[PDB]
Amino acid sequence: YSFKDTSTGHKNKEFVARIKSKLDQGGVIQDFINALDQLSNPELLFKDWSNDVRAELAKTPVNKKNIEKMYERMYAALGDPKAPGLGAFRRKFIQTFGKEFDKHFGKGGSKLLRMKLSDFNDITNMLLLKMNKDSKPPGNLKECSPW
Repeated sequence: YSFKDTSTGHKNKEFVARIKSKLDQGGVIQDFINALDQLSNPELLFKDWSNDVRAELAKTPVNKKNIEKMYERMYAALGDPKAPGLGAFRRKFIQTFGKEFDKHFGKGGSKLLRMKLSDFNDITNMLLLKMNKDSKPPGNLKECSPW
């Protein structure tokens, strides 16, 4: 959405909103979506948002809003207890990246300050290696994917 505030923009916004409401009653579509998301992609999603953060870190510190919007992705993906989807290897990865995340990459979420230098690729790489090795294929039983 890019709905500017002008009256045309506002009425358009309302029309789109009523569409968004009306369709997907029950949101079972959103449920299917979210489910196959979290249980679909391997942790290399970490690599994905990591080099996205890498690109975005070259920007000025006023990019902290985008930095938070990129943190919230992985946070809702992993850190939140009883996260939506409740993945199997997702649970394994968040269990393997609890206090380890707090120590290095998030500081509980308070890592948002240190946007000046971009060396964190080192932490990314050391994580990504050890998760690449001894990695697990998603379970042949889609019971690996609970929903």
